[PDB]
Amino acid sequence: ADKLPNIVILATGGTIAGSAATGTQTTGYKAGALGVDTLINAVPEVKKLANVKGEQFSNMASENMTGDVVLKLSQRVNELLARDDVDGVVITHGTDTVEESAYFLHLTVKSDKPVVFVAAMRPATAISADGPMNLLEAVRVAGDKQSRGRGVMVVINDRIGSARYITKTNASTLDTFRANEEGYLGVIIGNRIYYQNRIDKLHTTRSVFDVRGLTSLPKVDILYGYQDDPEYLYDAAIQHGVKGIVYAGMGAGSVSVRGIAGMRKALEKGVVVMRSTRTGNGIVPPDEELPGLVSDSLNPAHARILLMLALTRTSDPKVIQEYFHTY
Amino acid sequence: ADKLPNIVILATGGTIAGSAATGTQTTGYKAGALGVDTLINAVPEVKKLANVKGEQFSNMASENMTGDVVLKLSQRVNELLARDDVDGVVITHGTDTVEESAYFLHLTVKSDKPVVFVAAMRPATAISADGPMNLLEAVRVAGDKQSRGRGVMVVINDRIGSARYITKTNASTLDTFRANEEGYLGVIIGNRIYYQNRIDKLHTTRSVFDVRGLTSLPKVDILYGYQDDPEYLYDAAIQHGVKGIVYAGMGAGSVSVRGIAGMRKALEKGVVVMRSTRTGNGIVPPDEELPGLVSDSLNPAHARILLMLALTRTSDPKVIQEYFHTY
Amino acid sequence: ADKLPNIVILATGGTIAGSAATGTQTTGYKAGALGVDTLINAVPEVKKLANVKGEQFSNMASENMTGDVVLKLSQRVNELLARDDVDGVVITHGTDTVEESAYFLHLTVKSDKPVVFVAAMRPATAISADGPMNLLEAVRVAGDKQSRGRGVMVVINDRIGSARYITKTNASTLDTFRANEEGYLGVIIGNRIYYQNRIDKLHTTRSVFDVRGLTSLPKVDILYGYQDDPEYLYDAAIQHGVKGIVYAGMGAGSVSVRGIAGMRKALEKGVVVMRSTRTGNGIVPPDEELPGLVSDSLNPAHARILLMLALTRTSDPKVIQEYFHTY
Amino acid sequence: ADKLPNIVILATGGTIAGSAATGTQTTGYKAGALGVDTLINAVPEVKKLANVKGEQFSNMASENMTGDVVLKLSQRVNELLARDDVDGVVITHGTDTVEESAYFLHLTVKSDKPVVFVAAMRPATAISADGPMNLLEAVRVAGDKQSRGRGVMVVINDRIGSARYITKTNASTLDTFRANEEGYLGVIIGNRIYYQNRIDKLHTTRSVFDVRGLTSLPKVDILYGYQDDPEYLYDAAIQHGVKGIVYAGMGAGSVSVRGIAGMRKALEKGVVVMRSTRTGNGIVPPDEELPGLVSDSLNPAHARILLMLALTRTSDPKVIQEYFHTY
Repeated sequence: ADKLPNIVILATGGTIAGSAATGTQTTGYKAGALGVDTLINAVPEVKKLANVKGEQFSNMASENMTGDVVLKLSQRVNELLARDDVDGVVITHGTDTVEESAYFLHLTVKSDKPVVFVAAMRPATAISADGPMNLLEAVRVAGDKQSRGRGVMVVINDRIGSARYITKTNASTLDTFRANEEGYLGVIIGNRIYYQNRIDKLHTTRSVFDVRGLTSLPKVDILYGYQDDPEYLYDAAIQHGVKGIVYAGMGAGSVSVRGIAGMRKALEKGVVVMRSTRTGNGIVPPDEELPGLVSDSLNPAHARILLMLALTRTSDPKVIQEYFHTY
Repeated sequence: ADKLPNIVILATGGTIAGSAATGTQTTGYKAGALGVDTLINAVPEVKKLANVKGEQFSNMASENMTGDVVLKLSQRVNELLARDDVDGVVITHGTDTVEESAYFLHLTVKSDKPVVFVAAMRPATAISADGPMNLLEAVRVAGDKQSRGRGVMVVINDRIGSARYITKTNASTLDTFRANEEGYLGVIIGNRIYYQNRIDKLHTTRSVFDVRGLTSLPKVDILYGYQDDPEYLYDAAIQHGVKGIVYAGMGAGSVSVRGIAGMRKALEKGVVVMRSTRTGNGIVPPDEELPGLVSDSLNPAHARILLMLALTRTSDPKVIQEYFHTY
Repeated sequence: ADKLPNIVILATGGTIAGSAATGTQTTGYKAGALGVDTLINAVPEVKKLANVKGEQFSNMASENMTGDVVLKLSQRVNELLARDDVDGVVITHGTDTVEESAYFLHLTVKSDKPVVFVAAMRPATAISADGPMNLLEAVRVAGDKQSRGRGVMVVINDRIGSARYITKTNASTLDTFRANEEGYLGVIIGNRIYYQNRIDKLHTTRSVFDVRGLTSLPKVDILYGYQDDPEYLYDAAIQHGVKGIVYAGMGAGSVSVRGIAGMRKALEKGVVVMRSTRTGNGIVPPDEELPGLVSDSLNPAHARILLMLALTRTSDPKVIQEYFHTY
Repeated sequence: ADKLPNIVILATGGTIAGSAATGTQTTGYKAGALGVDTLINAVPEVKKLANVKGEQFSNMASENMTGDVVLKLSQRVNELLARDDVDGVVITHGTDTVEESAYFLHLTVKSDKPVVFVAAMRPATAISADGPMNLLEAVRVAGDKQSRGRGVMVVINDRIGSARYITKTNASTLDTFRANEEGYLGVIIGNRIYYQNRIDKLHTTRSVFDVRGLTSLPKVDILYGYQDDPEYLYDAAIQHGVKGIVYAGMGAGSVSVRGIAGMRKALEKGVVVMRSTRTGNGIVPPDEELPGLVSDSLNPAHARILLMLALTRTSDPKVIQEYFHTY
């Protein structure tokens, strides 16, 4: 029959559910202070777009989001997407680490039904808050049949970005989420969805990563690259038992003599080293003369997520590298 | 003017002086392989723009550029610019940490005479190498009377950027140097300079940072911010006598519970904590509820440079914070 | 008491004063539907930033804004700013042609006091409308002492842009106003203004353009450049008495054999030809082999404004060309 | 044979074949001054990538490229791709109108073999000429198996862009070709191709536009939108037999009272009016209150191309509108 699609709104917190003393206060707010019900009733317009059910998964600032919690989130979403009574899901999340949580599910959700992450740069109590409209757009995207099989998406500021390329580029602006080199999957203007691209990477239903029946993930830390970068930080990470290290290198994953010494100690202890870049965009090309693997176009935050997942399936450097060139 | 300006080209290495086997080889090249006079000979046209004098300062990949060497570089430039027969200086440098070295001199050179950093993204032996034209443009800028009193500049890909805003945004493209929110100071088109902006920040002749006689600088490290970031990294830093820590935080310098724990410790040990952002662009706003100071619009790399210089003359947070809003 | 500045809000119309049936409507609304006092009572917080006075100059969609009206707007603003009891002016305007009106005042307002144009991409009745925050920020900018002598500004989406460089780059998004190559003058984050640049161009008090006493402006049209562009469009413009033709050319003001024949007819008939570009950004360089003058980095819309004003003072091509390189 | 792919390089002219008096001459050169054999011999490295055959289709500046010539270019490419011995085609073209010629073929080439347009912003005789590397990259893309079925591509400055989205955004820089909202299809770094997106639009083999046997195309002109735009330009176009009019309007295709009057006249004369935008990016949404059709995300230059082709199929408004949402 012809009816509204069933959409589940899984809330986890963030500024979209945050609040402040006044409406002119755009900073210094308490993220995750509003229930999913509060948000839904704020935009009753969504009712006209679909049959929505709110579910409070958690209510925290995204900076406190952890791998174990994200792992649980992926499992719950897989549970929901399995039901014939669920057409898609919308996940309210904080903007700070949404690219990390979104990319994790992008790789582990075994369904082509739309999984849409939504966020807000201004608190719900702010003048001209962006949450209401973003939420409304997220629902329209999750309920549209065109949205299936496109991988996990992030909806905000009228844009639809792929979890694989989208990233928070600005610390405090509404238009912070961009994919400089890759663009948006589509845009929402005048309540109409305009799809532009389909990412040419593996994801969701065609991903080899399955975290169902998984308690925890391999430990992976991120080290920065800069003039005078200390060798002792590598020592600290190795000692606390990291399984992998993502290096946010200078330029195209360039390493100083101190970083090179630190990386070899790591390779010696069976620790996998992934060279990425601190620049923000671009491809870190292969270089047989430098230690470790290369992150392709994945930024540090994204690389870590994929490295953690890769280690749950293999230790083979050659296999992990290809993962980074295809996911 | 009838008189050709006197320009000193100070070479330090980089890909602009990089060499590879084939012309099609753009990666895995040997940085700092060619001498300064060899670059000048490769572009004889520069001799028509000014009376150039090449001086080899060093010849290494910029990833290995260290604070003590940058310190000496700044003292050498101050030295030359004091001479009445030197109108401008052009410094060939690697692209990887040029934004760090450039910003340092931007704060320590006590002259209004042009100081121009030039670099290249493709080795000198590559097909369509960008170095030749970048060098020619840099000399033109350094020899132009209009270029005085604009602060330290970085010339590349026909663009003129301020050392305070410019950054390498892409790991491998020729158009990698950009200032998304601040734009360029000017552009060079058709052998003509078009100046567009003047930065509204303190620098050079108006800076309080005097580095005469110094041989070393305060130790400052950078820690990344992400999901599951470890507290032990802060312990390690503190244990190795750092004077300040620059945090490349999630979003607007947001800190996780673990990060906050580590920061409290650092603060107790008298370590200065500067909260910046990993996003790439934007303002990290003040927040009395969170620990440490804020980096204004300075990214991690630039933040570290200003913090090191600030610590050479003060440890009072109120004063350091002010520096970050004015420099 | 020693406090609040005096700001006059001149309303001309625009979507910022536009209204639709429901909040779900962001298109198909009516610009210039709400009164100025209605906009003020809508954002009472503005009254805690300054002593505001509202004035209804007009109420129309900006696509209908005309030279004669912009001329009067300029004259009215000059009278207003001459008073000792007026510290600055905020002008609400539609987004479609605000860059034209804003640049006109940029060249004709003879005062250092702040002139801030503000607009909105969404109608006042829309969910997550941007008008309120935009207006609040415009008033804060106009009332700040640091804002004097920076030229006419356009405030929207937390950004402050110069009328000389800013332009609407996207047809429907909130972050449409950008200056790709020149950046923003500053940004407003967390109720604080962060100035970054000062434009290196003549404007306001250093401008030679005086429109006081003027009642009409020279006719100037814009013709597009593209494959198979018709010569007859030039004949039509000439026949209708245009004094100047702004050419939104292909690439760097390149002309086809048909456009060249057209420009030559124009020149032979006393019409001043200005070659700009349809690309959207950059420098159209001088070319001794092509007819007409070049627009520097002025886009077609801005170039038309300057050419119109230039013609009220001279018809000397040498002088007009110099205007384009300095304003 | 040789196991190397067979690539035909079809030369049409352009700066990539441009020649200037001096090496410092990046402007004021002669587009289409060299032959196809000279280009191939200039960069013999291409012969290591594939067995190349050169063909001088023409040699002109792209500003002079006309529809009748593009028509023949399309027909010629179709017969070349029909052969067993042709794996891909590389077309050298001036940058000024490459987006127009490229989009035309994008819609009319009935093959899935790669069709790659390549150009250069600096003349062949310029210091750091970009042409050599651009060509080398174009040949690599055209010969790669991953490249088929991606639609027509434009390769330049290490980027691979789709003919439907790419556009010349800057008048004189090397990094001028961008697709702000849609990103690039892929990038070439270290002699390796990294594909990012597949466009979600109809093209090539799935296009209903066939130009076999056609010698002429319907006439379509472009009119600009700005304050005080004249109605007489519409009358002029109508009087000269245009079948279509593309309007590069203000904002989201906004029209002034004069533009509307002119548009209504054209419609009553059977002229198809297509409202696009002068802004440079974005969606022109549908609007019942305004006359004519909307261009979706196509800019004026692209819109003209699709409208001409649509008119070779039908004049029905609803069908043409659908073409604009799917191509």
